[PDB]
Amino acid sequence: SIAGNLSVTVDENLMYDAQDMTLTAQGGMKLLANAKIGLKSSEGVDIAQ
Amino acid sequence: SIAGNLSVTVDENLMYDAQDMTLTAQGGMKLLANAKIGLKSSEGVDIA
Amino acid sequence: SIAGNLSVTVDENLMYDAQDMTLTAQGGMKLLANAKIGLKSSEGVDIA
Amino acid sequence: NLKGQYSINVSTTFPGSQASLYSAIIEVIASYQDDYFIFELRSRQEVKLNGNPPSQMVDLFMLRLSNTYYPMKLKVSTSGKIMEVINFTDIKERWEAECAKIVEEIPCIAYEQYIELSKSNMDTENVFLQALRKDSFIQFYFKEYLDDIDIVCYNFPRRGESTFYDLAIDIKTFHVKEYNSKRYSGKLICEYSEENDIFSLIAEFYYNTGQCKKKVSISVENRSVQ
Amino acid sequence: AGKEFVVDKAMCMCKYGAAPGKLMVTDNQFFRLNGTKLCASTMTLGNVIYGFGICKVNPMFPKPCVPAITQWNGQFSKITMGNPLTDKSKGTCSCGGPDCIEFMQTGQIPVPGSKQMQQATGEHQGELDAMGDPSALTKHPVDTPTSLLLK
Amino acid sequence: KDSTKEVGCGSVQYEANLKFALRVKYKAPKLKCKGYCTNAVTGEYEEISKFRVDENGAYTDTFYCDDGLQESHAGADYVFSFGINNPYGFMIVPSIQKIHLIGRNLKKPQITSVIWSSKEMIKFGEDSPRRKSINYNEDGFLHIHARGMYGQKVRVELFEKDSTGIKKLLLGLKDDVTILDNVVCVPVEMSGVYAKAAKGRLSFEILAKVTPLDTSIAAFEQDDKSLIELQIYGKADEAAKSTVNGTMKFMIA
Ligand SMILES: [Zn+2]
Repeated sequence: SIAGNLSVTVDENLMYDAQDMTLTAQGGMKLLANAKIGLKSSEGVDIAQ
Repeated sequence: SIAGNLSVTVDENLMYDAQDMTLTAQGGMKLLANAKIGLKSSEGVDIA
Repeated sequence: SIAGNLSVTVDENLMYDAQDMTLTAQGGMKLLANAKIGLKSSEGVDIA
Repeated sequence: NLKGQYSINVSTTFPGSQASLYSAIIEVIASYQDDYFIFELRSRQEVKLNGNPPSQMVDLFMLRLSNTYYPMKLKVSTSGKIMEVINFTDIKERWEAECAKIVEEIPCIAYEQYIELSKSNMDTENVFLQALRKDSFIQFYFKEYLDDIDIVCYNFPRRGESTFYDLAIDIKTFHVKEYNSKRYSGKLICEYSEENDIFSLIAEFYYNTGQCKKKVSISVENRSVQ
Repeated sequence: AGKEFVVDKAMCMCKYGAAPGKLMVTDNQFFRLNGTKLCASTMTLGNVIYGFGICKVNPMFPKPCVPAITQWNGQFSKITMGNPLTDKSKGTCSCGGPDCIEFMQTGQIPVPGSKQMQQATGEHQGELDAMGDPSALTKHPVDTPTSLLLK
Repeated sequence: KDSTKEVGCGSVQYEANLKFALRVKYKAPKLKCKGYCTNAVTGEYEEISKFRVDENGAYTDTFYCDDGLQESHAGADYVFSFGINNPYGFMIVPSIQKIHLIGRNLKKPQITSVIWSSKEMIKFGEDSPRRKSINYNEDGFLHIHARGMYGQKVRVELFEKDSTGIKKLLLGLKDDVTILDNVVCVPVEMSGVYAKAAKGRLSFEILAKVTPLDTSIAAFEQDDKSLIELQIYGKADEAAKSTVNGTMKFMIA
């Protein structure tokens, strides 16, 4: 439970692996990159609506 | 590595700075946000 | 701050909370899942 | 000299899950034409899964691939023994053209692997006839019920495992044999028309390991005898 | 504003044109939806079919329906990518006015996979496809046509 | 009771592609046989679904597998079940046959070939069409054909060969692949190897190295006869890629 800003810096590949993910953010999420942002699924991707 | 479940809560802002980011979900991903979900690639954005 | 490869493995579900999430990758970002990837943005999604 | 439409229903109940139902209407126009008897298996319509038309892409792909067999020209001898399928080369060429057009439309490795795996089944007429038994209607309608019969439930316990049931002597009702009675159970009832022409048949089989169950029911709906 | 999104080479029908056409997107060259299919936004304006056969605003004086779409109505406003189109979207073509264009298909083809191969009702596969190896419905399909002759 | 003469009872080791027979003991009752093989990736037994008993004539105590067990399945454990009823699925055993497959006239299991193929589809017994030029956008297919190795865990690592003829470890996969039926296709995301080789430094001469986890079997190193060439200045148009998982959709929900 970080009270201040949490900053993680990796100078090489970063790999997460989990059964289920929930990246809930009380604000704005900025997933910016320099190559293809390859969202992929075996069941499809939905939207908020 | 974690054997149970990972639960990280940040009161303030979160910044991750990596080179080759990749998250793998064996079930389903649930990206929830309150303001907006930016997706900038400067090369190309794919969704499925 | 990690100068090598940050690899985190969770057997169960992963929960992340934040105020203003920001993930940046100088290479390629990849999101993988086996179920639907939910984008539940309250206001909307931005793509550039 | 006879024809009609037969309703075929298959209900497979797995342990800890709801029943899965496949229902179809087979338009079959038999013809005496010696021991020759051509049935021609004219068409298969109203294919329903769990009471609803199929919607998954893989089930639709399987139906598209299997629509090439209909119409067959199965050479039933006297009671159901299919000696051969004379309309095989035409079926083979139709299925090859269908496979080519699905490959061109969707170059998917899953569909391609399915095609190669079925190629061995359809390579030879004898192999095609042997693998034709997997259909419930073909297995239960083209079968001699001589008081001692055997039926293969092709995915009875799980997907990809068969199970052999031997039925006893005892409107031509049978019953499952005595060995391993605590695991194998069920019955088979068959009711004929005035002259052969199987009118109804209900066969229930039970794998007691909860209790995997499979009930096959064939019924005559719009028959016509000349 | 619907249940899906419109991508490149999507089915498209104009109530004035003779034959249905195929959508063409060229402004958006970075955002893709289903594999390598570029998404269609409200910025896809003008000649976006390589046409709809022959235009029929005046039946006595027909001409090839070169599209001149100047407005898209029915977009999804929750993605500021311009906003993506939807199966309910309709164009203008500058010939038949609004609601002159219609989307027969969204242009997305759901190519299956190993998970979809497993999700199939394989217990009824012997009825759905008799010439079919159940191992093709597993994650790793291996061809084992082993025969045991009786001679 | 493996036959080919008449061999005694018990589990046996047989070479692939040999006409043999099975015998049973206790007129001509109804024998109902079943076939089981080990799943390559799981390692556990599974029924051979496309198992047919051709009826050339009346039933006999001996079953003839004249086609010979498949060379592609050299290294598997075929199992035959018999009986007057639903055959067993294997400890109550009196009527059961266990055969271990080995290569036909093959001294030891080995990697017979590794190539950079253009088509993702792969099958044992044929030379897959290999490619020479690929781009960073495309996804390469590495086709590994082995002899006598069925369902074998194997690591594969990608080397790069420079103008000086030195092969240096460029990349490696996080997971070990499984040779399924003496053949396997590995989809390699080629963008990673590019990024890495651009970090390390015309065209990029990418070679492959296949090492089984078993100590006895040697390793296969790719050479000039099969090495792929990454174009430093180029891109696919839309790009040979993998379709194992497929592209489903982007819907609204
Ligand atoms: Zn027009």
